[PDB]
Amino acid sequence: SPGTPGSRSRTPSLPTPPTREPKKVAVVRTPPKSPSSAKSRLQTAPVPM
Amino acid sequence: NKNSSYFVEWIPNNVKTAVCDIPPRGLKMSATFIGNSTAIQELFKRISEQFTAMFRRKAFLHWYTGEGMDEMEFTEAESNMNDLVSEYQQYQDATADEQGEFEEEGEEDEA
Repeated sequence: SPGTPGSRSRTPSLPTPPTREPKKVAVVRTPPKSPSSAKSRLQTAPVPM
Repeated sequence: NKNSSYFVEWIPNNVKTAVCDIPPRGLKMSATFIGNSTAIQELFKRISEQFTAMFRRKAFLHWYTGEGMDEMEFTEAESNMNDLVSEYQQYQDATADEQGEFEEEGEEDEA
């Protein structure tokens, strides 16, 4: 950069902290283990004549 | 609560409390505060400002390189001070940001 004659100030400015990055983090992972069941029954008493 | 504007919001709840049972002598209670702040940069700026104004004219520089100090080692001591001020300024006026799927991704083309 152009400027004043003789010695000029010696300045670094690279910011240390990480930028935006791929860590979305909040995703569904483990629902509780859950099976549905249709169920059935059939009445079975003595049935003579 | 009253002064949330004076506290780094990406360092949540910025305090470490300690409490001794015993007072200093002659008073029933006291306290001592330590304070890490970006507001301190104005020390290092001014010192660097006074240093560069001194150094541009090499005022009384000869006494330091009379002790076999190196005028190049002295030159790069400024750079650490400048880098230190940038170490506060990267956290100065800096903000919370969203988390997300923030990866870069080029175009569907052969390269």
